[PDB]
Amino acid sequence: MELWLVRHGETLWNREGRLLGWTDLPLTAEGEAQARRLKGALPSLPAFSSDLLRARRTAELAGFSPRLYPEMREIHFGALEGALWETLDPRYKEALLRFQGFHPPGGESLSAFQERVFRFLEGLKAPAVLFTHGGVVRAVLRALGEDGLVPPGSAVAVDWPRRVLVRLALD
Repeated sequence: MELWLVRHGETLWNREGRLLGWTDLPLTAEGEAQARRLKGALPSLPAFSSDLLRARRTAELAGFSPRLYPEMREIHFGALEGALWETLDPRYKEALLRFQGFHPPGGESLSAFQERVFRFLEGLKAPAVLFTHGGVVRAVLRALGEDGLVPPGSAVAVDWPRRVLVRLALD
C-alpha cells in the first residue's frame, strides 16, 4: 500500500536537541517555511495527521485538510519529555539508538509505540498522505530495514509493509 509519511516542520526543540514527544510545541518560522515548500510536492491523496499542533500545522500549510488521529503521535517520552539528548542516561541513549527496550517513567514503551503505529497503518485500506513525527517515520523505515532518520519537513513514500519507494527532501 503506497503511503507518504511526512515529518513535521522543525520546532525549537530540534535545534536545541531536546526529546519532543507529546509536548505540544509550535513550528518555528523555518518550520512553517518547510511546510509550505511541501505544497505541490505531495500527491493529492486522502490525508491523515497526528493531532499535535506541529503536525496539524504542517498538514495545513502543505495544503491538506487531514482527519486527526492521536495514534499518529510521536512516542510519549513521559518524564523524559523535554530532556536534553546530550545529558540523557546512557541506558536511554542506547535504547533509543538501537530502537529497543525503552520504557520511560510516566511514558510509553517503544514496543507499545510500535504496536500503536503499525496497528494504525494496518487500518489504512487505500493510499494516503500521513503527517506525522520523526519517531513514527523512523519506526516505519527501520521496520523496512533502512536508516529511519529524515530531515524535518521532509517526506518518504513506502509500499507498506514491503519497501521504501522514495525519500524527498527540499531546500
